Amino acid sequence: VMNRLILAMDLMNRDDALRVTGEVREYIDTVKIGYPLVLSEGMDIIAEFRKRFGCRIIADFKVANIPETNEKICRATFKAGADAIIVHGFPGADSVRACLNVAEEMGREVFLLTEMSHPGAEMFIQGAADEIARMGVDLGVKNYVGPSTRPERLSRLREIIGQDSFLISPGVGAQGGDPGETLRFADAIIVGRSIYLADNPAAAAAGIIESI
Amino acid sequence: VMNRLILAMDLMNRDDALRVTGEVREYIDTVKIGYPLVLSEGMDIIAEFRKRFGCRIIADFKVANIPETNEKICRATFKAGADAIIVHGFPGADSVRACLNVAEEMGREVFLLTEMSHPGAEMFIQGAADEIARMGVDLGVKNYVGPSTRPERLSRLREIIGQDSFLISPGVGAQGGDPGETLRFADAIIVGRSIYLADNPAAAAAGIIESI
Ligand SMILES: O=c1cnn([C@@H]2O[C@H](COP(=O)(O)O)[C@@H](O)[C@H]2O)c(=O)[nH]1
Ligand SMILES: O=c1cnn([C@@H]2O[C@H](COP(=O)(O)O)[C@@H](O)[C@H]2O)c(=O)[nH]1
Ligand SMILES: [Cl-]
Ligand SMILES: [Cl-]
Repeated sequence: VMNRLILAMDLMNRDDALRVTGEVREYIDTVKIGYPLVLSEGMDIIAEFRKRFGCRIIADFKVANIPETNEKICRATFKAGADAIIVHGFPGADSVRACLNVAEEMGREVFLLTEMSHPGAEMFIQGAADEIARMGVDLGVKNYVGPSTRPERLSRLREIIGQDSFLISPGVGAQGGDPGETLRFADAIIVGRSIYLADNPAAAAAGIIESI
Repeated sequence: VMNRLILAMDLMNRDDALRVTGEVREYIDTVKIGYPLVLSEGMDIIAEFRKRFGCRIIADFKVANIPETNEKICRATFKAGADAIIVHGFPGADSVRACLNVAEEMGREVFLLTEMSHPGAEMFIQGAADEIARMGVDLGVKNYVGPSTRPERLSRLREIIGQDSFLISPGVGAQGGDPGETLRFADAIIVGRSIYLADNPAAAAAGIIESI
């Protein structure tokens, strides 16, 4: 939310992750935490970040299992304090609905990943992306993830989900995406390495914000 | 959190509540919602505020029932999207523990109210307040509520809970409490009428912030 910039905190060491996140906190109030950090330091890192930085946490768990397993993963994730969870849409509607049901029970949110940003996404995901986005609309999904690396696809996704849906977008910086162009369609950009591997993370974040 | 100022949104009409909260959002990112608004507009107002303003929501429900009923109230409140719930400590440890158990299950927080700010608090609550605070410490409570109207009591409460516990304090402005003096002991101040009944809520909030 703050500055339309979400930090992707993929460092795998608690000390380095806490250092960088603290250094850029004045520029970002929303942190995306994924498996590189959680599998290395434990799920308790989510509540620690939430408390220490007063930031919202999106768990990038790319949930992609059968309904029953998806339900268990979402429950454990929200118990850990996550505000939202990112879920793949490719496994189908029943799998997404399972996540939505738990989010409803726990007062949390689901973000539906429709198209990925890397080269390999063109093989199978891109061809199903429009239909995955329409499925999200039909299921009542209001939060989506789309690719910074393909603004024409981000535009098409925005067209399907409408202006009221919230859209966040990774692939900015390291993967080649541009902050400003991405924000023509997405509500917020996700940035990882361009900030956390920088010699001065705060200066990198400030620079991105200034560019937009 | 933002500016150490929490808005107590006790207007009873959705339109007025949304107007004032939006007007002061640049100064406050945390809103306390209680029964005056919830009983008038419904529990869905919590998720609406959270989404529309991107603010944290503390549900001031003064939970004060037997354990079994407290569990049900906390579950419904967190399902509605609240980030935290304020609970009375006077009904005893089992009643507080029930709230803590649900907060743990749902990845949320409990704030323990130890002493109230109004005149009547001197009759029964004040005499039990130190023991209620010690009970909170023994139960692992890390968030507390104490009175702006009695800074000497707020100091005593801070002494019992320690410097690492988070303490918020209502009674600022309308009830007579002072922002700066209260912040000598509390981490954040709660302000309702001084802001929401002001001719210019944003100017009132800005003034409080400037005074501290
Ligand atoms: O299609 C997607 C979905 N998610 N992410 C994630 O967003 C972050 C982007 O990081 P980066 O800025 O370092 O490339 C990483 O956590 C990555 O797993 C992508 O990069 N692409
Ligand atoms: O001891 C307490 C506990 N809670 N509150 C609550 O905090 C808010 C303070 O509002 P005010 O600034 O308008 O007096 C109101 O919602 C009120 O119920 C108090 O005032 N005193
Ligand atoms: Cl990814
Ligand atoms: Cl009260």
